[PDB]
Amino acid sequence: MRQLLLISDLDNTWVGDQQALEHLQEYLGDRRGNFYLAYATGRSYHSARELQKQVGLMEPDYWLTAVGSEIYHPEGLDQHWADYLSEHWQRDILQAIADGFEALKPQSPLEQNPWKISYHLDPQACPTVIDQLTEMLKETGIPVQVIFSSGKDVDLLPQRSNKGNATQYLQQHLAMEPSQTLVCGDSGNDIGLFETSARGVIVRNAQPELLHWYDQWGDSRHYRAQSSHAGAILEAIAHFDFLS
Ligand SMILES: OC[C@H]1O[C@@](CO)(O[C@H]2O[C@H](CO)[C@@H](O)[C@H](O)[C@H]2O)[C@@H](O)[C@@H]1O
Ligand SMILES: [Mg+2]
Repeated sequence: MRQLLLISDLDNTWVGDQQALEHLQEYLGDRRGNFYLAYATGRSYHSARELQKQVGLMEPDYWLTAVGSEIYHPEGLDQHWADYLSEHWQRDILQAIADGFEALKPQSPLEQNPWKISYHLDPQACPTVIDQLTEMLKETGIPVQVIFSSGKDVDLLPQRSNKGNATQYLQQHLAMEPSQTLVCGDSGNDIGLFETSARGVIVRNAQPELLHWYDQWGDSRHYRAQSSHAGAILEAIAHFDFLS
């Protein structure tokens, strides 16, 4: 029932340029009831909440955490989403495979959750190993996704759990149309958002994976901002003429 569904990544997108963050929130703050805000981050809910205390993120309506593997309404975790991602998902098998790669190192236990298996790719390792990993995991019957961002972070998620599917779920939950949605990303863990038919903005300081993705799949609904960080969101909002 609001005119805009704003979905944005936190690190390097919304957060990063403190001044931009501040004038972005000052702008949105004056029409807060005109849009639903969702932070689609790769951080765990607890980690997202910490960042908010640190930089002062404005309170969102929903939290799409851990790359969309955990959605949080004010009331709490969306148990429907959790049960939806749980189907046909065998975390243990996938992890056994991933652990097998010498180039992959497990990320802290706190970066892990029932539907997210994260690793760090060795800086000296050849990235093509991630394609090797992807097909190896994909060839198990298990519906998996491999998210590779910033050249090091690797995330194994259910095939129906990236930020893009979380967003689509949210659009249906809110009865918000794709033309009313704006997704803001900066890295490879944001590609899912841009695979959505929602208007999107790629921040200037975007990661190579995303810039590369934009070169091959970038459509007219996708906008490459000149501004970096939160400034890109204002730029996009003005661009797609949202919140007229
Ligand atoms: O935005 C990149 C930046 O986010 C961090 C924050 O801790 O990592 C999050 O996003 C990664 C990619 O989605 C996940 O693999 C990771 O588990 C999650 O915490 C930084 O590590 C990263 O540089
Ligand atoms: Mg990102």
